[PDB]
Amino acid sequence: PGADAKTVQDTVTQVIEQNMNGIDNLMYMSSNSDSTGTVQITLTFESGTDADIAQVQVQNKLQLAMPLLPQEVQQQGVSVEKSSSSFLMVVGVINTDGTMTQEDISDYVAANMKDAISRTSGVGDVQLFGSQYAMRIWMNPNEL
Amino acid sequence: PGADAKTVQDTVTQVIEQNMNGIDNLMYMSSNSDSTGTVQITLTFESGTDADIAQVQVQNKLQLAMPLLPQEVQQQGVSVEKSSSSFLMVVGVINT
Amino acid sequence: STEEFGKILLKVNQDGSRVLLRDVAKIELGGENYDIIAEFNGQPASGLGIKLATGANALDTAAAIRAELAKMEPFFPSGLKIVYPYDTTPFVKISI
Amino acid sequence: NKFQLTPVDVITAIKAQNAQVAAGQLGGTPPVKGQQLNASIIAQTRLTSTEEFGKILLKVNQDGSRVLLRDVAKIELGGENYDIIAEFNGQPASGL
Amino acid sequence: LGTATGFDFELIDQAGLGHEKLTQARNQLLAEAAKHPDMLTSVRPNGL
Amino acid sequence: GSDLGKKLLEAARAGRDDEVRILMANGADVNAADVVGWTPLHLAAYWGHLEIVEVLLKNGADVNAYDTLGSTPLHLAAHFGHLEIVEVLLKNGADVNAKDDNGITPLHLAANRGHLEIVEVLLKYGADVNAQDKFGKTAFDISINNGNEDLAEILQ
Amino acid sequence: GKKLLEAARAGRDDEVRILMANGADVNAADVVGWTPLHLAAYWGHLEIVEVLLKNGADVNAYDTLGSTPLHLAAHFGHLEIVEVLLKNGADVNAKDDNGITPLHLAANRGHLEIVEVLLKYGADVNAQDKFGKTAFDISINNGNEDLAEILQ
Amino acid sequence: LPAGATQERTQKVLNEVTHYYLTKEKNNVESVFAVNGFNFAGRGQNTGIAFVSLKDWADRPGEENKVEAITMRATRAFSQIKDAMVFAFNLPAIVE
Amino acid sequence: EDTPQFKIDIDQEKAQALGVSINDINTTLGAAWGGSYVNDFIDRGRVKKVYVMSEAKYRMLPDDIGDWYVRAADGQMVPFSAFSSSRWEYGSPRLE
Amino acid sequence: RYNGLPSMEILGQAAPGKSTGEAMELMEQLASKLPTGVGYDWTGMSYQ
Repeated sequence: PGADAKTVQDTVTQVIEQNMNGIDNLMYMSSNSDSTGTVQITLTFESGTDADIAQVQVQNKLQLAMPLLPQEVQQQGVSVEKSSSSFLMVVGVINTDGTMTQEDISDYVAANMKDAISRTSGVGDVQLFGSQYAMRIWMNPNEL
Repeated sequence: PGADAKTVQDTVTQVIEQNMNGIDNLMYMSSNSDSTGTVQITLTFESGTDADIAQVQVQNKLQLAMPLLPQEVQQQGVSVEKSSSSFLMVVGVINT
Repeated sequence: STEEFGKILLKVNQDGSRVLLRDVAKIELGGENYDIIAEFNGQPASGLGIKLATGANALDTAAAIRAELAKMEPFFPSGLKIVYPYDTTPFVKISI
Repeated sequence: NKFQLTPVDVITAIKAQNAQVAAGQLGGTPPVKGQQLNASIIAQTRLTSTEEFGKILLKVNQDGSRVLLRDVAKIELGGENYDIIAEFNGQPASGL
Repeated sequence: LGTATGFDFELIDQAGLGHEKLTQARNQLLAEAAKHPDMLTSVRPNGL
Repeated sequence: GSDLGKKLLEAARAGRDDEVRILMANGADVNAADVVGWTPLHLAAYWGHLEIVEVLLKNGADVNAYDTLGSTPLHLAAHFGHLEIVEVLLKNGADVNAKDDNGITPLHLAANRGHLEIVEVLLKYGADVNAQDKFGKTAFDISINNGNEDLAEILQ
Repeated sequence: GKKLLEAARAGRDDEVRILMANGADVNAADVVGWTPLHLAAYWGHLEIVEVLLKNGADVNAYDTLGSTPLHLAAHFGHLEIVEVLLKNGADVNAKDDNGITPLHLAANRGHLEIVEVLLKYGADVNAQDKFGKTAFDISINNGNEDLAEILQ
Repeated sequence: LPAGATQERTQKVLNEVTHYYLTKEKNNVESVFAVNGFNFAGRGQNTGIAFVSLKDWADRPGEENKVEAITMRATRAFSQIKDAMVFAFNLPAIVE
Repeated sequence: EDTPQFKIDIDQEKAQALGVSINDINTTLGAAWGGSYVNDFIDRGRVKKVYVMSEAKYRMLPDDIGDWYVRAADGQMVPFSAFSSSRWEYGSPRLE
Repeated sequence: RYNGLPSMEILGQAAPGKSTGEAMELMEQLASKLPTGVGYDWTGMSYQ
């Protein structure tokens, strides 16, 4: 959170990448480290590989790197996922009055609909188009 | 150790349940959080799911969720096992 | 609640006055982050983009989602309504 | 000892001056509507050279003189372990 | 497998009501089940 | 402290209006307390069972009865926001300035949870607005700290 | 009209010429106040710098923090540019908001040939940055022995 | 969008993109679910993507109303948008 | 492509004189302009995050950096301007 | 908790001579009249 591409690369992405070895049917690896604060390492396997096991191995190596990652990065929880890259579908959610703002709806979708779609067998990845609520403390430097 | 049912649920049970995604062949997931400090969470899979695979998937997610739990809980650890209510036998050991 | 956060006591002054979190910041409920914002047909939206697990069945999976979603509808707040803006599946079905 | 320092102080310095900081940005979301500038804020980065580590400031005494890391240690690139040496036909080598 | 003729039921908080409200909906469902001893018998809470 | 006493305890906290009536006909205890000193009056007050409270109070129940921690049923009613139960207790003799072991009055608790209607009623029955807890706080204090503008007006 | 800022940066030499010939402001400034001269200096396009300078680019253009294109070439070791800018007018004693001379910048980054060129054009060696450090102070603390002695 | 643009800038485009589908291709396009804040490739603040579902194959008779024509026509038009890269394209048979 | 970046240099000597902690600098700079995830809270029975950060209006402009104070060990508040310095430079937003 | 949300488990059997799908159907029917925000699911043997 609040980190730049270089800080993310040299503090996470590289550390992870360096623990990736002895992983069967691995054709290649690619990663992006970016300015939102985000890494996205994609290990791609020989066609025919058991995805379940490719996940188990990758994650195994990753557990080695994990405590070398910074607390904040751990605390956001890192994911490991075995999905296709493309979107299968986008499930859109609106409010046909105007009793709920865009923020409001996103929080609904997140705390009420997402987890269960996330747990549905077949569902590689769920991207929330928006953000779940958080208790925001917005500081003022003068008062501080 | 020393937690009430709510403390357990709200610092541990929810965080774990919240991270149980991407696992394959789930049917349902139930959990109880009690006054003794203990939570159990039971994920129950389709008939014919490889229990080894199901168990590793569940644990791989728990692993990832681990840094989100309180100190004193990662310290105690969180065990992930297969559910089998079948004992071959029970050996009692008493002092007379 | 926000009310409860605002009430947290940063320090008690030399004179005895209280400094509260509300006295140095705007407590408010709002996003984890503010990078993603959707509209549906011009109108304020949210939603979830769904990627099919490796090897999993497109059509079968889609079905499971519509089934889970349908369990959610009855408990929606007033006005809340699901729409179907992008879906790779119905072409498959229709074309077969 | 001449500078009244321990390995501990050396470590602290290295942790504080060989840091890589998430610093934020200018014009980050959520922005004040009408902001024109979006740029990342870069703070400290990881040191890259033997010299940069030499400059690490351990302390400054009352008289104004500055005690650097190089004033208490030799500073070079050298392996993590010096335990393993290989020769090839008795000539210096490394290998896999 | 427990009991044939036996059922296993989950009451669920689908809107953030909390414990007190859920205990209440439970109470209501139990009481309104006790008023059909010809279909429902021994309908009980599993928890404490 | 008896077969029916405990039975009554059960019935009041769950609000089985009828079972109470019967036990009342049967002479079940109105001073039956559990391990924390709660009588069926406390139980009915905490849980908001108006009929029972009225019933128990007719049968000589102690309205200023008090838990091992000094708290009377009025507290529990005021704190948990049952206007009707508060009025009854008060009308039936309740002490409006009763202080639990921490010095906390029923005014205090209503103030904290911001049940203003309850506050007025307690005020109307002459609650000492100046009374203060062990930490020395008034119900006005509770109000300004919580930032209840409306409530602090009343408490002036 | 600031296709010029872009083309400077991008280092496209004709594209700078053609938009220079079509009128576009030599002193066009991006959100941080960099001119196409700032850009060309930082990216080290010597050819662009000359052209912009022919058409009367403000050689001492300042950015929101107050650094000049001279400040950049010094810090980044583009020697030819340091010369060209210095010739064409550049305040060699310039200070950004932190009290930072191009000498300070070239000093800290151990670009010694540039230190001399700045020195030749009369750079104040006793110039203190906002912290009171001189270019010598920098070299002594960077432990650069060559540079240190060159500053006397 | 170019380097260091903002939500506002991006949204403005998204609006023009959304606008185009809603006004010019109303005879063909059912929905436009558009997001500000990512796009397949990048993920920033100068980034955006738009999911677009068409009305059924029946109410789109002929080559001109099928996707290849629509997306070429959309992309062509979108090129006239000042200071951005706006592409409309069909997703292929095998995504891989 | 690369974009302007705001680089702040924390003067280790100046900080060390005033008595300001480098930990304090970096956290202050970082929480305010970047956001920090403090802990969790419960919002209508679900666990969610608490975030601390600067109100949009105090993290919009390069001039705002000097408005943030950190407390030195002697109790004095010290502006970020007493111990830092700034320049624009170009970094990448997306390293491959 | 059950599938993520707070819950309360309820047991019971079909009365003498009734089927479980009957007792279930009633529970299902009886549950519909519960306060808004309250839902219900069938777990265990009942799920199956």
